[PDB]
Amino acid sequence: MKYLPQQDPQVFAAIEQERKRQHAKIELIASENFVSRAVMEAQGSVLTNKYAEGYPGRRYYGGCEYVDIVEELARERAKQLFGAEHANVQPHSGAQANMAVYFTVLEHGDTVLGMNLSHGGHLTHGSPVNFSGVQYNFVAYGVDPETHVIDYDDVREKARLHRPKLIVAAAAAYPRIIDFAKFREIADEVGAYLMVDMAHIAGLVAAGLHPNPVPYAHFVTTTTHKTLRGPRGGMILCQEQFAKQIDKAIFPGIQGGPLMHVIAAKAVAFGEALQDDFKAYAKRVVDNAKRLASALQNEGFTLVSGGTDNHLLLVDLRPQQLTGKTAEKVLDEVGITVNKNTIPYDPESPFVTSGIRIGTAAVTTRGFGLEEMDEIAAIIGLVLKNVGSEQALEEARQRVAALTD
Amino acid sequence: MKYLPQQDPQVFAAIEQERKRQHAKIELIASENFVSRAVMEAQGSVLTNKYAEGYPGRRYYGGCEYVDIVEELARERAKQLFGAEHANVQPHSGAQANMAVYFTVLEHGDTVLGMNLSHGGHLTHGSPVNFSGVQYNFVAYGVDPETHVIDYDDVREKARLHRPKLIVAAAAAYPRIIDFAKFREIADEVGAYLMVDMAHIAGLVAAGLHPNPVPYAHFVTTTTHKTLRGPRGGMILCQEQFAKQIDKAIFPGIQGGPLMHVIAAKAVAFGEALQDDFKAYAKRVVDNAKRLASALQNEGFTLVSGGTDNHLLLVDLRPQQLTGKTAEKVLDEVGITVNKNTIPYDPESPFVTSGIRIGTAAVTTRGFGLEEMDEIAAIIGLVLKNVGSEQALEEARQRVAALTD
Repeated sequence: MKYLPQQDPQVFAAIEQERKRQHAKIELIASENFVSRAVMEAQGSVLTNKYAEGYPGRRYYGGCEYVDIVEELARERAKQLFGAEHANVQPHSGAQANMAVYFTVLEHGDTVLGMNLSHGGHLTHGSPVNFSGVQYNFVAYGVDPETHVIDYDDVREKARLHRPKLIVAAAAAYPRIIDFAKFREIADEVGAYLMVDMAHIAGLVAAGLHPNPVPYAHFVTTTTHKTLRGPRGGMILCQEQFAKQIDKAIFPGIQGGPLMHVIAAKAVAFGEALQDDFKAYAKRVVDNAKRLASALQNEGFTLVSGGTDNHLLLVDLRPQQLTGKTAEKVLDEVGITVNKNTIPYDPESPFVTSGIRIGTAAVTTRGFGLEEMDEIAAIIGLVLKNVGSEQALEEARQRVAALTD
Repeated sequence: MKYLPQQDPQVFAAIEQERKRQHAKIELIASENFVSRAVMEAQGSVLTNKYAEGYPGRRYYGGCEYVDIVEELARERAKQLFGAEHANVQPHSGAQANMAVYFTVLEHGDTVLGMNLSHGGHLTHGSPVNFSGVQYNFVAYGVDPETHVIDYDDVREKARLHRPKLIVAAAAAYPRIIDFAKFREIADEVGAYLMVDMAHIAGLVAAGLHPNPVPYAHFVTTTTHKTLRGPRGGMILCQEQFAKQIDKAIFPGIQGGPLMHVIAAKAVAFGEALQDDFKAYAKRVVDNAKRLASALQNEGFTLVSGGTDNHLLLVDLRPQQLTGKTAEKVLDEVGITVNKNTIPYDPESPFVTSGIRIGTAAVTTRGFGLEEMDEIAAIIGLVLKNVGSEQALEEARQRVAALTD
């Protein structure tokens, strides 16, 4: 940076603290990643100056010739990446991507079937304090109490009983592969649309390490900033038959002017994802998650679903008689960033929880491999089995420092 | 830029075209501006990597210590700038800022009173193809057919007849000062909340050149990217009594993770607005708008409301027997960027229009003064009075080139 240090000492100092923090800590928040310097440069571009309501070649402002190229690059790369017939790269976020799909196919008060929020579902999948649960009538399907795998017979019964206009598949905290074929089969039985929110697993889908929801879902939503390793924002994929309606839902429906600089960064991120090395990266994410899962089990930890098929895992802390909140706090003390997370059939409230959610996307980006996973698990073991020992926590603190250089 | 040119030739080339376009053209889109290099650097920062759901000191992720400082700097500077008791700097856009306020005080189907969209009102103020008009029952007040000034007796009658739960004041294309005192007086008579959407005039409010809606409105919404000259995004101001409800409406209500890098840029933009030179800048914007208005009248053009009190003006093209669409297209040919815009009581559809909307914020930022305004008006005169003459258009093209260097 050059001009920010001179113009705003306060803001520059705070950003510099954040930059250094991102390097010093072991980042295990499952939804986080590190973007390339190219993605950031695109976001820091003059494209923020341009009003571009509408779509490429069909704008409501003049002078959009070059931002049109940028948006088309984003749309076409996404389509190549996911095999979709249409992309909308304007959603400001995952929330807005989901909001737009709901706005497209649902009327106020329509019934929607989504994943139980305490079993893995996201806030935008029917939380009573979120627009989704306030605007629409959300019912929920659950996971099996033993296996923690989605109970597809429950999905089917809930759909047949409540007759939703829309079924939502996908999760903020589900460690196993989702069967989109079964979701579509159930959707077809009850005459419901199928929406897949692939936000968490999008990078893995692109690399072919998770089944692609595109051929099965009427609508696929995602964030660009999780496993996809792009800028903060949203995206909608769908077939040509919904293309016009989806575009209208985003604008003039729920948004105004798109963030053209962020869309530029989306294009960059998609360009990177199309490369061979991103496929290798994404495999390492999954391999690292499996390794970390195995190594945590070796430490004596119980994992939700008994392991993982993807980038993320959940530790059931009940055997150690710890809350997710306690675990989160103490790991923060040694430089390991996790978040407390509800486990399926959690006896605790979502503000306390019996678990922690861990992901490998961020650490894999910085170059962590299987050996690092073994060590991360060993540190977590040392910390959580010795919460009252300041010497154990200091040892953990030093071992975290050794890993991050 | 360094890494984007190597990583993505296609995206870099398109951005570079846009950068050069922004310099070459005379930018008169009323909602546009040019941000500082400091604002852009903040947006191009590593802060995009951080999930920060919730608010400073009350986050739902660990490691937010430094993004908390950034957000607080943004909130406190905004409060200093506008004299507000509370700020929410998380809205992704003006659309989302408005959406959150509607979500706070209204139920589905509630009556809202807003400015007639063909008289100056924005899409988010009750368009039937926008969430606002679909989710809520919007009624409209108008401007006087002669003066084009808001008819406050009409605002009062519409409020008394339809009994709205909320009154919205402010506009996307209104060239005169809005009387927020009268809006509040009417709001109090019918027991309605008052929302002011100051998006367009926010920079002028901050510099003291337009009356401040804050002391009069329960809620003030704005974009950060118009006269305020900040990054693309939204903001909500309100009194302490609505602070908690407004924060809840943004999250977990209508959004998810905030754009911390954009919030950093918002703080930078507010820092700049607090400086003496921004006040001088904003006065030049208004002075330039008055000068341009006067010079256009000198060319023989009729202006909506007979002039301007702010940054923007509207040309009624009916005397020249031109549509806004025709005027927009031909000015595009010579390098002058305007947008077609409905005039009050327009005989044409919003896709054709009888007017063009012009603003001075962008050209004032690049250093244009009164003499430049005289020349811009003279060029517009040459073009619109000689639409069929390619030699007149070539002369105009050269004169535009002379202005932009």
